[PDB]
Amino acid sequence: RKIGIIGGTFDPPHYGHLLIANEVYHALNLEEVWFLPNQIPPHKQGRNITSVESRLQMLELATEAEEHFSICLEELSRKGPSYTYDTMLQLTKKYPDVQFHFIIGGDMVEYLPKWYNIEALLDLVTFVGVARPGYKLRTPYPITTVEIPEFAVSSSLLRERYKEKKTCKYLLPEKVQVYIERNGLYE
Amino acid sequence: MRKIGIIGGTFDPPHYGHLLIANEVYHALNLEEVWFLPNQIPPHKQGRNITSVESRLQMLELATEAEEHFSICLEELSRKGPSYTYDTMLQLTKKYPDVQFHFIIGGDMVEYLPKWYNIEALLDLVTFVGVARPGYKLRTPYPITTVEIPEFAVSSSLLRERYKEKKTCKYLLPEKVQVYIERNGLYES
Repeated sequence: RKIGIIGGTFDPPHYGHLLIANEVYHALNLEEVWFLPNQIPPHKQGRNITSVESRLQMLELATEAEEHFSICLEELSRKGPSYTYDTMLQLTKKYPDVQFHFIIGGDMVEYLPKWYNIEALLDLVTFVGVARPGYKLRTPYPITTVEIPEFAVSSSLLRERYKEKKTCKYLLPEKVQVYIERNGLYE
Repeated sequence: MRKIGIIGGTFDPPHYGHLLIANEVYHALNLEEVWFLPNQIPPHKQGRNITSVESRLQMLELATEAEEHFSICLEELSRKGPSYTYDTMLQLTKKYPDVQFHFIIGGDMVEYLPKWYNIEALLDLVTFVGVARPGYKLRTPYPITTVEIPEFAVSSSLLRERYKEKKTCKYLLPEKVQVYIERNGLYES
């Protein structure tokens, strides 16, 4: 019934993603959270980038130990560039029984008005914003706030670190780390 | 064996913030090892319903046993009365006269530093290390080394508050530490 949705390139997946998923899953009492991998946008595309194959494997190794965490390949499967609205439009139909909670960073709530079909989107899913404790998102949109201790880690940051041969311990699952060294990613 | 880091705290309970900081400062300043220094229970708190020192100690043990370069320094838990950082470092200074201690403190706490007992004298015994978020560096007249570490706002107080209210703490501290907290019923009532 109540399913959370976390989008991203998950290149690579990390503890920040798991923490956010877990906090929201409990704070709002969802039955499960789906990680919705986004395809690497055209302007970032090029060789030397991670294959979809690898990202999905890291994501599975990252969500392996959690039965209430799943991977929703719906956006990555469909043709190419999908506005968030379209993806959610297609999911609502395939699962009319589910009330999706789209999870985003509080930093993003400031740009929702620039999101494609944002108006209609709000009719398809319930937005959940993430904010540091002691803060609430004040916005004209009906958005749900969930306070979560800040963990300044991102896929971008991790790729940069693996390039500088810098330590990434405690930043992401050890399974993902092994996989990264084994296949020499971001090297 | 010159460069040794030190991280003080209640470790009630220890959590990933401790581990991340210890790891980051370790590689950053190329330390020989990092010692976690459990604080002694405040005398005005003796008798309340606070976690036993031994429990804090076993959890810290559980949190650091898979790490070669991490260890526990019991200096402060050797004296029953009130504990002051100056005396502890003075004592450690004598037991290990060849070691160059790097006291690691949070970016926030940097402001309270002038209010530390015998701070002037302590500054001669240790090289302070402030953890800062990338970009925003700390500003103090005191000579302290800066180390940028990705923020992870987790504290023992937070974890204590959460367990009492029976709120989730997943990914905020080691599973072996959580197992121990469960099996022994810490943080309840």
